[PDB]
Amino acid sequence: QVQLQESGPGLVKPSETLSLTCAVSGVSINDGYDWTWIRQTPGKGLEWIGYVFGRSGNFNLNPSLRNRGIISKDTCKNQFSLNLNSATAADTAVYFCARGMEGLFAAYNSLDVWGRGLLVTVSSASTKGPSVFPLAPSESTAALGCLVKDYFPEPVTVSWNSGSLTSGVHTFPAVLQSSGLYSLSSVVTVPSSSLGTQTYVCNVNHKPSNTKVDKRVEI
Amino acid sequence: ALTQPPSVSGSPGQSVIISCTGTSSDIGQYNSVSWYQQHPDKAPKLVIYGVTSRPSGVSDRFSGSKYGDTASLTISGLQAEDEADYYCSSHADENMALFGGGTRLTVLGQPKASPTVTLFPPSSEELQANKATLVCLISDFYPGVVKVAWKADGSAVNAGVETTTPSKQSNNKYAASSYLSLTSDQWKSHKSYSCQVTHEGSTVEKTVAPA
Repeated sequence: QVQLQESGPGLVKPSETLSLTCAVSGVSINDGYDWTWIRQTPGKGLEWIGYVFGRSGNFNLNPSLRNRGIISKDTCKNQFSLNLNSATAADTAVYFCARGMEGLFAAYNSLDVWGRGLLVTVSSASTKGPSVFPLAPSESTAALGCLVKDYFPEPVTVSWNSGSLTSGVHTFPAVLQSSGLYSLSSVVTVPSSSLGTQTYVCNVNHKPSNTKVDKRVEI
Repeated sequence: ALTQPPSVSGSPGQSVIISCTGTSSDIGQYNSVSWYQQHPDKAPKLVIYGVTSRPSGVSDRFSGSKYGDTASLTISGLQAEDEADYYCSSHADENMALFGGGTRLTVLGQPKASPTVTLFPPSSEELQANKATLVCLISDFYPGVVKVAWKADGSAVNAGVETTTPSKQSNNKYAASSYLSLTSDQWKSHKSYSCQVTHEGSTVEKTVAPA
């Protein structure tokens, strides 16, 4: 295994700095691997940001973002980081970290391992935590669900029975209200005989606000 | 950017050429191109590196080429599993790389399906704060365009509504959702509300009422 995962604030204010780390597993940050950052403005396509050469610590950026940021590698935590100053609304994107596969010329163009991605939102607005409500059946035939109201920024993550459920779960993409706040809903299709025989609970986590909650879909 | 066609389409079992046109100082000068496959809401997968090579476990059905300042991906033996956005990238002069604007591959002739619509009322826990919402969830449909409208007591509602742009599931079918946002008086005013969803001219309707 080689694994990468992004970390960082989900919200940044205009003309702050946005910082992200990528934690590396299974290989040394010094192994000479073009530790690369890429962003995807949502539904608007990929942009290459830059790289750190693992074994020299030299770095280079996109000619739009050089003169405004740096990328660096931490030998103590085995991770690499993007610091991108003077943040603007345009900097709102999913940020990905990646590995340029060993010993290619320009391996930052040929990225074999990628991280999950982290959405970073640049806004003068405030974080707001979700309001969480259950959805329960008689009025849809076999489905339970949950509703996650008027939160900001994106995202919120949801699980059922503390990860005891994966099969038959489906969590819907959010919708943006005119208020700038989002909301979404989650469902699980349950074998109808189980209602009240088995307990059903949803776990919810809007980490940009540190809001973690659990809710009973109490039949 | 490098330039790609915004979209391309092809029938099952066929082969498709996806092209990326740059300039002499990127695609031309350097034999360093690559292709990425992206399913929605997920990280890109590397598909070809250099003009020609494949990573391990990437299928034999993928191949790469370059002529002059232009380069292309061939996908052969189309499955619906090949439905994705495809991005090109190339090394660019003095320690850069450049991406192409992306292209969306549509795999034609997939089996159609009309939506498994689900509908829920406000929670009693919600309307105790004297605000109330109806949740209509639209799942497992293809093609991906839907018409959707609400009714109060069998009459059309044109304010207090929001609806998603549809989204592809793991299985290549679409999901969407619609929400109606009300006060408790406006929930209580009507003995039933309905969400009506029309897909390929066929209509699914789901109905809800207090208790």
